Amino acid sequence: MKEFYLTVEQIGDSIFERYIDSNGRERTREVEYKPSLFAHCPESQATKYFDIYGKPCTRKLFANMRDASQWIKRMEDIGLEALGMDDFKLAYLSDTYNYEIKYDHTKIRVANFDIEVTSPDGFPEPSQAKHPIDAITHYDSIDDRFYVFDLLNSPYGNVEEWSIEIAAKLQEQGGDEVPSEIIDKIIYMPFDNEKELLMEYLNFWQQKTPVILTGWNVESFAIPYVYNRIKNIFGESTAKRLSPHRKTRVKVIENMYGSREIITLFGISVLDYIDLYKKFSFTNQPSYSLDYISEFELNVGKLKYDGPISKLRESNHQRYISYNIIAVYRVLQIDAKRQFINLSLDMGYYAKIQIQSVFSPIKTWDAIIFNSLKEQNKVIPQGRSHPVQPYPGAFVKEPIPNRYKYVMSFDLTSLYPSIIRQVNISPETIAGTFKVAPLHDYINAVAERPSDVYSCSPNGMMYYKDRDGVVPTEITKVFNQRKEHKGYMLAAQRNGEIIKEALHNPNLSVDEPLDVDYRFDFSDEIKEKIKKLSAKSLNEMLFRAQRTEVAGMTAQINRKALINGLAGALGNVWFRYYDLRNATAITTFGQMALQWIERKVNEYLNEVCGTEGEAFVLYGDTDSIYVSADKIIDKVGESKFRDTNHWVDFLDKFARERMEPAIDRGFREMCEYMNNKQHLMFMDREAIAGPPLGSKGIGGFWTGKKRYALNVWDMEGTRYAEPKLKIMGLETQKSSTPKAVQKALKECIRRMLQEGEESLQEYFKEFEKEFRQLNYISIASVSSANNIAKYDVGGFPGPKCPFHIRGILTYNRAIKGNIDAPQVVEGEKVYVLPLREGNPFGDKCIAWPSGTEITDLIKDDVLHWMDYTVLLEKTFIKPLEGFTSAAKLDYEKKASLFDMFDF
DNA sequence: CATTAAGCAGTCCGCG
DNA sequence: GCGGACTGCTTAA
Ligand SMILES: Nc1ncnc2c1ncn2[C@H]1C[C@H](O)[C@@H](COP(=O)(O)OP(=O)(O)OP(=O)(O)O)O1
Ligand SMILES: [Ca+2]
Ligand SMILES: [Ca+2]
Ligand SMILES: [Ca+2]
Ligand SMILES: [Ca+2]
Ligand SMILES: [Ca+2]
Repeated sequence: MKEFYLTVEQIGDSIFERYIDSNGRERTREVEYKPSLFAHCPESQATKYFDIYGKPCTRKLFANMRDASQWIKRMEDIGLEALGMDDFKLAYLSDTYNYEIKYDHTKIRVANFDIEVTSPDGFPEPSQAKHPIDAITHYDSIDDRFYVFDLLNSPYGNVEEWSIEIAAKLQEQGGDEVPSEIIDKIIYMPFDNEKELLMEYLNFWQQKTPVILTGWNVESFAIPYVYNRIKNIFGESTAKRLSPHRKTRVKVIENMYGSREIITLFGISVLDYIDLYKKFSFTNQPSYSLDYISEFELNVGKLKYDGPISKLRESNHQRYISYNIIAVYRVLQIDAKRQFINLSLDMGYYAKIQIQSVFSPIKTWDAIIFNSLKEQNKVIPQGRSHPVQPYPGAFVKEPIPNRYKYVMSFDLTSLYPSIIRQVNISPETIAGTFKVAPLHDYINAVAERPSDVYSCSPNGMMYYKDRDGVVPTEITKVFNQRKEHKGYMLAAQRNGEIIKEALHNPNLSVDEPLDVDYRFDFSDEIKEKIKKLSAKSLNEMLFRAQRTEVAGMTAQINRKALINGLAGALGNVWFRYYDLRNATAITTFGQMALQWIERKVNEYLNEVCGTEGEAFVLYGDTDSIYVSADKIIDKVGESKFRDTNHWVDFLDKFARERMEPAIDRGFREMCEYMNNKQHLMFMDREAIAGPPLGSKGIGGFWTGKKRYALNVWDMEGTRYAEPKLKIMGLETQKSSTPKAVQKALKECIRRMLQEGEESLQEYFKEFEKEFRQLNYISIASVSSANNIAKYDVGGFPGPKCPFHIRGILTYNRAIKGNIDAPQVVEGEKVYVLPLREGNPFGDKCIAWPSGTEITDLIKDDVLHWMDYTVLLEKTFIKPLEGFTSAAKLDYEKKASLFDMFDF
């Protein structure tokens, strides 16, 4: 097999590399790497090395990495560019692996771990590590085993061995319900003292050294706790055995009233699953406890136990260990679904970077571009200092706030990457400039054609049409990958709906799910077999379809994120290829494209409808247009349609057969106008929206820019079994909105869009009547808590103190002196509740860590003093008032002359 | 070592 | 009791 790296580090003049050899064996080597850098040289000097602008360079081979670094400094002092890859480990990987890396994940040791630490005096701080580590569960991906290290004797209590037999039993039978499928994979190791536990764990670690180290919150808790605990007991050099190169770096962060740290373990790639989830999941959660996320991702219930965690080991050691194990497993379950470790490996090896560098789009792209240029013997430019400078982005149309009955939307494929490719935007493809006209002059096709020779953006930039650019070349590769995966995702989505339709008529039989690949649209023969399946088999197939969709989503959305990341990197001062000419060439072109096509669509629809000057495009944001289809439906007459699906089919056909060709013609004209390299402005129909035929539903509404709701029947070619609400920007979509309020507002919208005003009024009446009965957590608002210290004046709110920070301060005073109340952590999220006048907390609100029950001591007082009136008005009524006024509806029956009668 | 546009909640201040 | 300037937070893209 071809060799591939596992980890790489620079330590002084040495590169330390862990890798898999040609026999599939894990190896380590230390290399005194001899890096090269480059300097511009005279034309008369024959060379094979050229910078990206074709200027000749001479190669400077250094005896060591420090010499190369020192030379960079001297060149800066002289005032001359020092070219080439200055991150030497990237150059080393590029030199060592001068081919496309084919890696074998089965050879890569992925470790998932979590530790338990009993602490009778508040949160056990990793930087202090003053309490015994009393449990470790460490899952090894190569062994496929959960290694459980259990401390039986501690200053905080002596306990009996954990029982695997009780652990397997149902919770309803006194057990812990450790999943049956991992019972046989547990290797249990009890210890009589902590020193022996930790010594054995370190020995184990040497035998099975993680390459990828993950788990929930490992970077901020488990890793620094284990490191510091071992340091305190055995000394720092023993602790450094956690690094296969025995080198660590301690990063101390000061927070005025916190002081925590992160430990870099050289030779290990730490990918904290919380960080992976935050980067790759495209959610924004009100809480990041493993309980909350596991519930969200897997629909599994919270791991329940009685009493505080500080007392769980002593009272119920059995459950304590079981919950440690299950916690480790739940991360594995989330990854089985989301596949973020797979993604990280794919991306890391594609770029030839340290795997943990997938968190940095700048590092990732720098490496991809360096490798691409190196293949052509080209030399990359030196990174330079740039002052931060704001620049213009996308265009967003101001919508007329209103209900909108029939809507069809259209969207440009992968806009910013497509602009890059169409225009040919790259650092080395810049051909010059032209004199800009006002943007509206381009939009309206009245400005002089910018160039008949070069490819242009309305920001004034010109690019070569007959040269390949490294940015377009490499962005195209990732786009094409993205496209493949999105295809699989959409196919799985369509397949899911086929199964959902068949679930309306399940067969009474004993059968099995069909062996199919959900990444491809089901054949007619598969569809025939599906219509004969049992509910059990259909539901299993739907689970598999949805899981395929999720896998596809992870793969496509994050490749989309990477390529969009390149467009944005051009506007980040730390990017080697920072250039606002290129960054704004993209965004300005996008503004033109959107407004150009708005014009073209208005012109076209007026033409086919026999009218003039009517506004069909009601809204647009960045690369999308929303077209009012009322006149289209009216042109034929609503009476002509047999059911909802009939008009949906009609509009689908209309968009594909009539509008899309007109849109394509419009964009081809724009491409000729800008004299672009390749036409890539592909705008396809996205949503078809409207009320159910015959209903009093309003179909859709806009309240303003980035704020709308649509009742959707078909999305990007997926014909839904049941209409789906597309709500953007409204409070239902915000993690700050109380959970039950999101729910109630969504039903309010559903009723508006599908059923009408009277249905809405009936629901509002009910929710207002029952509001006071909802669980307090379900009606609490949520906020991130930043700069708490800034507004903290002796436990009281300083000037301009934000509402949620005021709540936190109220909480801190309420829990003062109590050494077992959960402290609010800077930067993390809190639940927030308003408090009635004259409450014992002495302020208008309280806040506490999100995803948690408020501590028992003050829970009673919170519940008693909760301001339900304020809460309802602010979180529910006020947003709903916004939706209904825009939609020209009332959520409450208004008074009228009819009130004089008895109905 | 490392994208912009834009809406809403809230504080402060002004307001016989 | 609101509106304008301003900060903070969180979306859409
Ligand atoms: N998360 C983001 N970060 C940076 N730029 C973004 C982001 N989302 C969107 N943009 C910019 C770049 C996109 O090309 C443009 C249009 O957004 P959008 O339509 O969501 O995706 P897209 O056009 O890139 O892909 P798709 O093919 O899925 O439509 O807005
Ligand atoms: Ca725990
Ligand atoms: Ca798009
Ligand atoms: Ca059937
Ligand atoms: Ca879009
Ligand atoms: Ca599309």
